[PDB]
Amino acid sequence: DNRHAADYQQLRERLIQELNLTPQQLHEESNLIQAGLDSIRLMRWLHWFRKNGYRLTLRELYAAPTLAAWNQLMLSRSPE
Repeated sequence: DNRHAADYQQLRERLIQELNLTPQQLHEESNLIQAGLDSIRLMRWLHWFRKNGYRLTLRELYAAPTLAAWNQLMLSRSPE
């Protein structure tokens, strides 16, 4: 189904597990900062993304810290 966006699945799992949240509590459009994910974690996640070959910058993820938008940001700016 998803392509580069399949990498997002590992993120989706990790966030749920890091925030001590559940898939029905941490929904993907839910703001991660508002869910307990600080800006350190946020940037740390970019250390994941850029290292996975994602040409994302901090501001873009920072403006909309949500799995939903990030999913879009993963796929819609990568070669697919």
